[PDB]
Amino acid sequence: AGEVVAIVPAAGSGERLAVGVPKAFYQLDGQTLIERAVDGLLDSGVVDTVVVAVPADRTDEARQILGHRAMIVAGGSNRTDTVNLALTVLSGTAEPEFVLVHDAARALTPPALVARVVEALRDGYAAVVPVLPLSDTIKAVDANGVVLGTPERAGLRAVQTPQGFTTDLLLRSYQRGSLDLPAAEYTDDASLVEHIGGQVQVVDGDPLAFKITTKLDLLLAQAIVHH
Amino acid sequence: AGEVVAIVPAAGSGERLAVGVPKAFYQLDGQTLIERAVDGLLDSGVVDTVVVAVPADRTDEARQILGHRAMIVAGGSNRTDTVNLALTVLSGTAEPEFVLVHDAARALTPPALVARVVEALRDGYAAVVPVLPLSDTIKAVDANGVVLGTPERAGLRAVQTPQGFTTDLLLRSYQRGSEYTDDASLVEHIGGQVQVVDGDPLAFKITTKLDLLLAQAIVHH
Ligand SMILES: Nc1ccn([C@@H]2O[C@H](COP(=O)(O)OP(=O)(O)OP(=O)(O)O)[C@@H](O)[C@H]2O)c(=O)n1
Ligand SMILES: Nc1ccn([C@@H]2O[C@H](COP(=O)(O)OP(=O)(O)OP(=O)(O)O)[C@@H](O)[C@H]2O)c(=O)n1
Ligand SMILES: [Mg+2]
Ligand SMILES: [Mg+2]
Repeated sequence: AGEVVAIVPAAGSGERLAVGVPKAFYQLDGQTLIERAVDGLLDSGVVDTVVVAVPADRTDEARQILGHRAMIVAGGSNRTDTVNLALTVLSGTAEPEFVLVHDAARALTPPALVARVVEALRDGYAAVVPVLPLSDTIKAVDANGVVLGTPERAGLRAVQTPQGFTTDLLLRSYQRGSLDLPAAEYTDDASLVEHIGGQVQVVDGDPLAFKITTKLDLLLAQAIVHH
Repeated sequence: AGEVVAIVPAAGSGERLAVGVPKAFYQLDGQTLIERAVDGLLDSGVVDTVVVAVPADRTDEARQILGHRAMIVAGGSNRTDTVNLALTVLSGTAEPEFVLVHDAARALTPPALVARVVEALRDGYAAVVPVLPLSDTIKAVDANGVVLGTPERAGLRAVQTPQGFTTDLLLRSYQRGSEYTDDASLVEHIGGQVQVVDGDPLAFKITTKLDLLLAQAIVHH
């Protein structure tokens, strides 16, 4: 009731980064990505509690790293499962008014970004997403590699995290709101809210909140923090 | 007739990079971006000629930098005008079978990427575009910041250069062409069929200081 709780999905293994360790636990200039992501949230001064979802076998390590500044839970076999499992913790009697979902991969997210997202929830917006103008040309491509069209670019945005929701809205969306289809039902949380007719609002993202995915992303991160 | 000619738009001033010099002529670890771009094309071993379009007042400088490994032309006031002006050079009697258009900004493009694009033109594809998966989800947004919808990201790609075309197809497209962002767009406008090949993360466009930093990091070791 005024209170902001942040869910941090960090239960992925980071296939495309290929760094011997599951991505979130990769060390970058001393601090692991999970630690950086968590610090990023707390330093906004507007996050009351962090729930971090990590791989089942890394429960202890996470606790050692983060100490008292985040609750630990085991993640699932895809991002949706993980956010679902984390949502369990935020149930009944004493549920917070607001939830943030924040990718651990976006480990250089400025606290200023978190602040803006929360500011928008406090203004009455049920769902909030940080966004950036498009940098490359985007083409819709079918399954053969054939271009189906070049989407008109002005009404398009690249979306980031943390995404903010009123808890009850996010909860509905994940629960049965997943009628849908079999497994991994999306990396993007606002999608689920849209599936059930929720209205998602947009705020300025930040280039620093990019998702560390490939070695090339890692290099930019190293460059950003070593300076 | 078998031959590949590459057009390199480099006539932009690079507003968003703000480096005192027009972007293409920015030095990165000794070599300018235009030189890097050009070398990237030649080293593929499958580009026969390079046409570089630079700002009208940098014609000489370009020539000094590049020497004998690229023809120089003045560019126009936007990217389309520039590609249009460059296309003039590739006209009648002895036109090449294939054209590549390659942003000078994408200065770390691996020669392997160029080779793949050309390989696809040699396989019979009229138009070819190198692509990457998207990191961020794309959403449609109204003028107030209200999300209107989220297209299926798996049916969406981020497009790079060099883009390859059969010359006659590209020529029609520009000479029919209603900025325009992207060369394949024009081919699509007139119903041409664009094929896709794997891009490469190294072929990113240097746009902002943040892009520059990654580039510096990539070339320094
Ligand atoms: N089953 C999963 C899969 C992903 N994530 C988290 O969601 C964020 C975004 O996912 P992504 O960047 O794809 O990370 P990975 O899934 O680990 O990477 P990859 O897809 O390359 O394996 C990451 O912090 C990741 O750890 C998660 O909590 N549980
Ligand atoms: N009138 C123009 C505009 C752009 N370009 C070229 O098109 C490529 C992509 O354009 P962009 O990345 O936008 O470069 P600039 O337009 O120079 O940068 P900015 O938009 O930041 O000014 C660049 O190699 C640029 O030099 C060009 O040849 N002629
Ligand atoms: Mg994943
Ligand atoms: Mg431009």
